[PDB]
Order: sequence, then structure tokens, then C-alpha cells
Amino acid sequence: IYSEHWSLNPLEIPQRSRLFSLEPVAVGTPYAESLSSYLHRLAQAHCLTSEKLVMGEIAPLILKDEDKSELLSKNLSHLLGNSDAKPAINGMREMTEKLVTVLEELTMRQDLRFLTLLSWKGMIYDKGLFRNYRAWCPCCCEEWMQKNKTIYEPLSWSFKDVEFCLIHKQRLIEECSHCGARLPVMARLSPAGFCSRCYGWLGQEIKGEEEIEKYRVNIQGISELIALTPQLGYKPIPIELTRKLQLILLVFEQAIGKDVKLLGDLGGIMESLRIASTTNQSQPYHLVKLIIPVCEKAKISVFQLFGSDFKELGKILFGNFSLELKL
Amino acid sequence: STGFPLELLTRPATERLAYFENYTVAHPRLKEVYEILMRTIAEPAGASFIFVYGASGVGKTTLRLRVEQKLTELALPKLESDRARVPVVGIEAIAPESRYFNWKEYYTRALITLEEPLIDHKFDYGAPALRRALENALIHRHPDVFFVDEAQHFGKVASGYKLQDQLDCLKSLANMTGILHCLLGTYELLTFRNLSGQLSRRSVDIHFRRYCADSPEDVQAFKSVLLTFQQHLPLAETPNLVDHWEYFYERTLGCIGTLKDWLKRVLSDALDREATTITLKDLQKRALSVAQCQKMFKEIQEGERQLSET
Amino acid sequence: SEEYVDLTFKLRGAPIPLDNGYLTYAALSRICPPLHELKSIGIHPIAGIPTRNNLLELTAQSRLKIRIYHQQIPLIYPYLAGQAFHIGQNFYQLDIPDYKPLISSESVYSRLVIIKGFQDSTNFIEAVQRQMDNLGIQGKIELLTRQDGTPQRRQLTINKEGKQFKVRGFGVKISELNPEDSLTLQEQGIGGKRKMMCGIFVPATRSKEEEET
Ligand SMILES: Nc1ncnc2c1ncn2[C@@H]1O[C@H](COP(=O)(O)OP(=O)(O)OP(=O)(O)O)[C@@H](O)[C@H]1O
Ligand SMILES: [Mg+2]
Repeated sequence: IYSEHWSLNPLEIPQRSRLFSLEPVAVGTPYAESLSSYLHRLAQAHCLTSEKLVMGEIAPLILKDEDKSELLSKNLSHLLGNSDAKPAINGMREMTEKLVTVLEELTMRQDLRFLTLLSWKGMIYDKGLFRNYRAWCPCCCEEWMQKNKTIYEPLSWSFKDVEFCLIHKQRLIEECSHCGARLPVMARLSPAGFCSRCYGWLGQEIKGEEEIEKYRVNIQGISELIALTPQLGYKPIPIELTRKLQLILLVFEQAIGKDVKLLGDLGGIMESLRIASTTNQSQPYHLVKLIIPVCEKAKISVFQLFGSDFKELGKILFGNFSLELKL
Repeated sequence: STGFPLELLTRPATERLAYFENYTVAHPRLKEVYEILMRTIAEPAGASFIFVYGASGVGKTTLRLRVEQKLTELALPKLESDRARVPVVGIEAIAPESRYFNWKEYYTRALITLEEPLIDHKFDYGAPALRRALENALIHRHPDVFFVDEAQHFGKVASGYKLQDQLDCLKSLANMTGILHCLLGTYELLTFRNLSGQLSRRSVDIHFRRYCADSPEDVQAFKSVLLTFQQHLPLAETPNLVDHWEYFYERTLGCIGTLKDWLKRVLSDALDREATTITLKDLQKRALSVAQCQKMFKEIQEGERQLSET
Repeated sequence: SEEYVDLTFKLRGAPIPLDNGYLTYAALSRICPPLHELKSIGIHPIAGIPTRNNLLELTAQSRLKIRIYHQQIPLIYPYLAGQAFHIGQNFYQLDIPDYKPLISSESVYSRLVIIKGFQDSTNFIEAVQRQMDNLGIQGKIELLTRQDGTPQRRQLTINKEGKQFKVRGFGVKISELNPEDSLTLQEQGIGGKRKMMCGIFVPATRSKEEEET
């Protein structure tokens, strides 16, 4: 006879993700997808509106004590807080924190924290950093759609001090050309590249003919800041950044000691760094107001400042100011 | 071993019935079809359809579950690393209450199987919304195969040309996701196999042949499966079943599943009466009606004639 | 001698288990990324007054001591000067570090040494002798013994991931080194798990300290 006896018992595979495990686009590069664009992409992949998916799954995990079905028939602002809203949701705010935590738990993904700036909480001041209204680069969207590439909004577009796309040298457009209104970042249905109000198109060959060199340092520094966070491999330590700033201050002081003229070029930044090192270290520092000009005068990229260790940073500073020190 | 565990005699009747019901035997046709199906699954070779025919009771459902389980355990070592990676998906088609087959029900049931959240609410980013949701779910969840049991219910349409339009809709679902569709059904799938070049090229046909009484090798195989079923019957005494091989074949038509369910009925009847052996009248009590056997034989003969194209 | 330095930190906080190697190493790596990749670094056992439940109560002389090459201090000083770390749910604080030299002594001692695949005392002595020759060192090998005279084994619990692995080691006392070779021994050490808070060698008085209790 036949000795083979099959067994059809189930195998009990590990629990699957509640939502699709969509990869974030261009993580670690100056063109990383914003959390808002990722939310809209996940909603589009599920054939659900961002609002509807939000109260379907994120709201019960965010809003702890409510009836989930009764939450299914509300406005997005009840949990997002549209009184604030703004592209600042991409920042380091509390609702951003809990939203990122819930999203990472739902898809068991380990990179959504890089799609925002919670890794820089306590490091970079929130005020004066993010735009109040949605912005886009029409050339980017048109090129992406023509090349059959995924549409999304980079983090750089959410910053006030980023107004130009270095790829296309085009000033960011905050107003829909069709309806004339300015889109909020969060809406009931706002797929990337589309007008959240009139459903019109926002990608056109718009030419940028301004002095982009003025804002080049700011945009490149912010791009480096976004692109560097996923590559660190750890949560940054506040006093690490504080002591790097202090080391740059000491290098500045030694350079001034060697050359008196440099005091004229660096006095204001010296005073600002001294104040930032005398105030509480746990207090965040204003990114564009303090760190970017400081590393600019130090002739050091934001990537070099936040990435290199103390030895490399000290050696490069000494070489940059032609000092004879060796740490 | 050829014998059932000997401590099962002291156990209650329910335990013996359970041991018998979750026990299944591998006869040569079933294992051959299993190897062929898994070889096609591992290497689709550009074919998006693995249509599997067979008589009512050859073991189509059992083969489906076995393939699902084995592919699941083959994929298991890597599901810990990668999530949203359902290995295989197997659902059964629903006969429509209305005259025509319903596709909204098909799409929503497929979404239910994939644990799609907020299926009822949905939206259309442009049943088109349900179809797009199913396409996206198949693309992202990345299933290896897609079994659709009882594929004869697909052609519950009064239009002869829409009969292949059902498979046209399934095919349009398949291409934009590139997921293998291995449909299983009775001899009715035969009117769907190779209609049009699209379904004639990318479809691989597997026939779950039954055990016919003409070839002496098949008769010997049927006698051997009878012998192993007798030796695996959880009774105090082993009844002699190989002798009435003609009687067992008459009411089963060679379908191994029919033999299994008939023997399950007889064993349960014996256990309820606390009997120790199986009598001929015990088999006669729960035998299938002669008219029923005639009807299924006519159906499988017509199916074999249709599939006899060379 | 002075070519290598022992970084000392006045450590205060909750009482700590006596097999706290991986705990303190993981906490330090959490608050100091560069520590996770350095090579010639090692940590001295944390002194104090032990308790009845295999825990150590930190005292005024309790301090975290780190052995490091003087050409790598600027990679560790920023992340530990004044810094605080958590071991589980316990808070620990470090003061401004002070530098201590590597002094030679006639005899040395190690609290816990582990070499892979050596559990018996005799083969452990043979392997410590082999590493002893590999360093160009001369001396005699003795194993610290309990009150019973049995060689004393110490155990390190590495709680990697959900599981935890067991590594057992011995206390090794080596005498008659000659000061140059003594310094070489204290700086190299034996065992390799110096990041794991084992392989650092100390003058022989601490051997008496550990043998009394
Ligand atoms: N080779 C086999 N050995 C044991 N039991 C079998 C075997 N094949 C089928 N069965 C039994 O048959 C039942 C499953 O139904 P089966 O697959 O035989 O029907 P089918 O007509 O091919 O399928 P369906 O009607 O779902 O299309 C179960 O009770 C199972 O134990
Ligand atoms: Mg069946």
C-alpha cells in the first residue's frame, strides 16, 4: 500500500500589516517624501480618501476613547487639528509624533520617522520653519508624471526658506493656477500633484528667473539636513550637537586670535553662538537663523557638521581656518 | 505504518472519527497532479492560467488545501523579514442568486480574504473602485498564486460570448498585477479552457483524471487504496474490504473522495452502534443511489469525451 | 605607561547588578555611538559595597573607569562629559571625567576573563598562557579561588534580543611580569571582551579584595 499520510494543518504565518507596506520614496536623499504625501499615497493605494482612511484606522489608535464607527463620520480636523494643520505637520509636533508612531505600528515599517523632523525634536526650533500653505514645484510634477514616476511632495517644499527647486531652478508656486486658492496640506482628498480644491492640475513648465544664489545656501543646507537623518543610524544626542557648536565657536575664537579682521565678518555669529551655548543646551536652535549661517561662515556643509565625528570635524575646521591645532 | 495508532481503541468514538477524518492518503494520480501543479506554480513560464478539471470528488479541494499549506510553509522562513507578503490566496466562487454572475461580490470577497480595511466605504480615484482596490492589493501584497475554486460558477451567464468575457475580466485583473490564477472546477471549466488566443496561450491545462476500471494498473491502484483505507480504518477488528472491490467501485466511479466519505459514513455508523467490524449491509445502508451514480457517470463521461481532444 | 589612560567618571545612581557588563555597555553605546566601533577600549569593574541580592550599592569611591588610547579620547569625551544614561529604569549620572595613568605593579589580576570554547580550568590556563605568549609577556598563571579553594568562575549575561547567552570565565592572577611587560599586560589584557567589561587587568590588591568576599 501507500505509506504517505499527508497533514493539512495550518501553518500560522506571522501577523500581516493592516495597511500596505508602501516604501517611502527617495529616503536619505534631498527629495524624500513628506509624511503627508505618504499618507495620501497610502490612501490612494487602498482606494480610500486620506480622510476616510484616517478615521478608519489611524483615529482609533490615536483617539483612544471614542466609538470607532462614530469616528468614521467626522471631519479630519477632529483628530488632526486643522486649527494648526499647515505643512508644519511634517515637523516635530506632538500630533506628528503620535501619527508617525501609529503609522509605523500599522505597517510595521521602520523608516517613517525619517519622513519628518521628530528626530530633530529639541534640536531645531519649530517657529519660523514651515510654510502655512501647501507649495509645489510644477516642473517636478510634470517631469515625474511624464516619466511615469510616482508623484509626491518632498520635505524641502514644506519649508519657508526653500522657494526654489535646484533641479529645475523654478520658484515654488503656492497658488493653484485654476481656482486661484491656496491648498491646505491636509484635506479630505488631496492626491499629490492635484489641486485639493478644484481637482485641477498643478504641473506646468514654469520658468524661474530670480536670483537663486541668495537662497542656495539655505536650500542646500536644508536638503542636506533631510538627506542626512536616515544615514545617521541613531537618534541624535542634543549635547552632541551643542558641543559641536561649541567646538566651532572655539575654532572661530582661535581664528580671530590669529586674524583680527575676521572679527568684522564673524562678530554677530560669534555672539549668537555664545548666546546659544549659554542658554539651556536642551533648548532647540533656530535652523536657518543660527546653524546654517554658522556652518556657512565655517565653510562647512550641514552634512559635514551633523555627520562627521568630533575628530574629523575638528581637523576640517583647523584646516579651513589654517590653525595648527590637532584634537 | 500501515496500521492506525493502537491506543485509539480505548479513546472515545469522537477521537477515532477525528483521526479518520483528518487522515488522507496519497494515491498516484493525486501526487502526480500535485507535482505538476507545484512545478507550474514555481515556474509559470509566462502562463497566467493553470485550469484544473476533474470529476466531483477526485480531490480537487484537498489538492488545493495541500498546495496552499505547502507553499505557505515554503515561504514561511522569510515572512518574518517581509510583511504584507501573503504567500498564497485561495477563495471559492459563489453561484449567483440572480441570473448573471455578480462581479462586485467576487471583488469584495477577494478583498475580504486579503484583510482589506474599510472595504465597504472605498472610493474611486478617477464596480471600478472595487476592481482597482483588488488590483492594488494584489500588486502590493504580492501573492504567489490565486486559487479560485468552483470555477464552473463563473459561467453563470445567459450570453454565450459573455461566458469568455468572465475570463476576460479575470484576465484584465491578472495582467495589471501579474498574479497567477489557477482556477479549479468540475468538467464545466471545459467551455472556458482555450477560447480565444489569449486564453489558449497563457493557460496550462491539468486534468485530475479519475481511476477508470479499464486499465489493470488503475484497478490495482484502486484495490491498493481500498487496502490502505481498510488498514487505516480505526476499528477493533479490520474488516475485509478488498474483496468487494467491484461493489466499492460501482458506487464511487473511482473517485477517491467518494470512497473516503462513504467509508467515513460506514465507520461512524459502526462506532455509534459500538460495532467491531464492517458488514456488507453496513456499506449498503449508506451507499449512493443508483440514479445518482448514473448521473455523475454520465457527466464525467461527457467531460472525458470533451477533454479527449488530441 | 602614560601612553594609555584610564578615563574615570564619578558615577552615582541606583544600585546595580553585579553582572552588569552588557547593561552598562549597551547604555553607554546608546548615549555614545562611537563607543560601538572602537577597538582598543575597555571598561574597569564598578566598585562599591554589594548587597544580599547580588546587587552593588554605589558609594563615594564607586566610579565608571574606561581604558582608552590617548589618541581616541576626543571621540568619547563629548558624549560622556557630564552626560547621563539609563540602565533599564534606573538613572545614572557621570561627572566631569578625570584622567588616571596606567601604573605598573609587580603582580596583576583580572576579575573575569573569557575565551571562546574553554570551560575547564586547565585548558583555560593553557589558553591564557597562549595569549600570554602571543603578547611577548613573561609570568606565572594562577586562578583566584573561593573560600573552598575551588577556582572561582564568574558569569556574564548578554541579553541580546529576546534571548540571552551565557559565557563563563575565570579570575586570573599573573605575577612576576617585570614592569614593562606588566604595562603591556594591563593595556592589552586577555579575553578580548574588554568592551564587555571583562578583560581589564588591575594591580593585585583588588584580587585580595575579591578573595576576602
Ligand atoms: N485522496 C483522498 N484521500 C482522502 N480523503 C480524500 C481524498 N480526496 C478527497 N477526500 C475527501 O473528500 C472531501 C473533499 O472533497 P473532494 O476534494 O473529494 O471533492 P471535489 O468534488 O473534488 O471538490 P469540490 O466539490 O469542492 O469542487 C474531504 O472529505 C476529503 O477528506
Ligand atoms: Mg471538494
